[PDB]
Amino acid sequence: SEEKANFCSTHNDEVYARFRLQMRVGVRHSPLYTPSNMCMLDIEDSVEDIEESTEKEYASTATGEAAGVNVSVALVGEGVSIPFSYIGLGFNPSLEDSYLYVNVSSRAPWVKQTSDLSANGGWGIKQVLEKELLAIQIGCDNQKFPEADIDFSLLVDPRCVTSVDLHVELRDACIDYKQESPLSLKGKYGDGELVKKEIKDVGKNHNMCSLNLNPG
Amino acid sequence: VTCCYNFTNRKISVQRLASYRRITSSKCPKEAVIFKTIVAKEICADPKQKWVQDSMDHLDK
Ligand SMILES: *[C@@H]1O[C@H](CO)[C@@H](O[C@@H]2O[C@H](CO)[C@@H](O[C@@H]3O[C@H](CO)[C@@H](O)[C@H](O)[C@@H]3O)[C@H](O)[C@H]2NC(C)=O)[C@H](O)[C@H]1NC(C)=O
Ligand SMILES: *[C@@H]1O[C@H](CO)[C@@H](O[C@@H]2O[C@H](CO)[C@@H](O[C@@H]3O[C@H](CO)[C@@H](O)[C@H](O)[C@@H]3O)[C@H](O)[C@H]2NC(C)=O)[C@H](O)[C@H]1NC(C)=O
Repeated sequence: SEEKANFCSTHNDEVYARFRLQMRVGVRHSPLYTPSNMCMLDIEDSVEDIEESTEKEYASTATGEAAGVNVSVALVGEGVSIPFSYIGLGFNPSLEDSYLYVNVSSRAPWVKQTSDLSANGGWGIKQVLEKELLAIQIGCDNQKFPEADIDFSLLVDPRCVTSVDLHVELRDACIDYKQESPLSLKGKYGDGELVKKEIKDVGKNHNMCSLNLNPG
Repeated sequence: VTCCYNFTNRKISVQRLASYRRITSSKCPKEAVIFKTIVAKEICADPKQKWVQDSMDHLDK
């Protein structure tokens, strides 16, 4: 990439975080689910003050609803902002059991500068390794039914979720131009490599919707 | 209604938490406790782990 290489060469002593999530959710519908192409997407950043701490709590939250399912991905840091810039969904609108695909990515540093987590003797890196939380939640809309490791919580409503498979990474943005980096976290649930492959070729047979935030 | 399929491993400081509730439903596979953080996102935690049981004690007081 043209923008990328210039950045990573001109910023070789720094570390910029880059979060990427690829998730596949097995979907089932209530008998009264009406097929819909509707897609809802959102990205929200929040800041909370901690009591005994001097460090503010920063959250970025990406949400998507399609196919009767609503997804929530929250990345929370103590003193460190990693904001989402992108959420994409791949979904089948029909009643049939299908897979819902979710991409979530954080802002690339070359587009708009995130914080150098290597500053002050890698203070930012220590905060991420020690404090960062990932909370993924998955629910069923208003459907009515008949009556190194990233530290991540996965919370799902099983009435509409038959399976979850995900790969998630939080890594040095420019790790391709480095032999090593102190920032390299990874997470799996189920077949993470599989979803990382599949999700690149679902536009052929799925509705696709996405939200990309204003760069700059 | 909701089940914990994956747990937060490390202990979060009590200050970062806010509210708490348990999950003992037949529908869910593993027992679990769900903490609500300040930023209003829920976190799955394993009750078979002292740091969680101690976090529950603090919230009660
Ligand atoms: C997926 O969508 C459902 C439906 O929108 C979300 O569940 C619902 O969340 C709302 C909050 O907007 C809940 O309403 C709340 O009711 C309680 C009283 O019981 C009250 O404390 C709050 O002030 C608020 O009015 C609602 O109970 C809840 N469930 C349903 C069936 O509507 C769900 O949060 C979404 N899931 C994800 C992962 O985002
Ligand atoms: C999640 O993110 C990945 C990576 O950015 C996305 O992968 C991209 O998938 C699209 C189509 O699904 C690929 O499109 C390409 O262009 C034409 C479209 O007509 C197609 O005929 C080509 O055969 C080719 O697939 C694109 O190459 C691919 N990008 C990368 C870098 O692998 C994916 O769309 C996202 N998933 C979502 C939003 O669900």
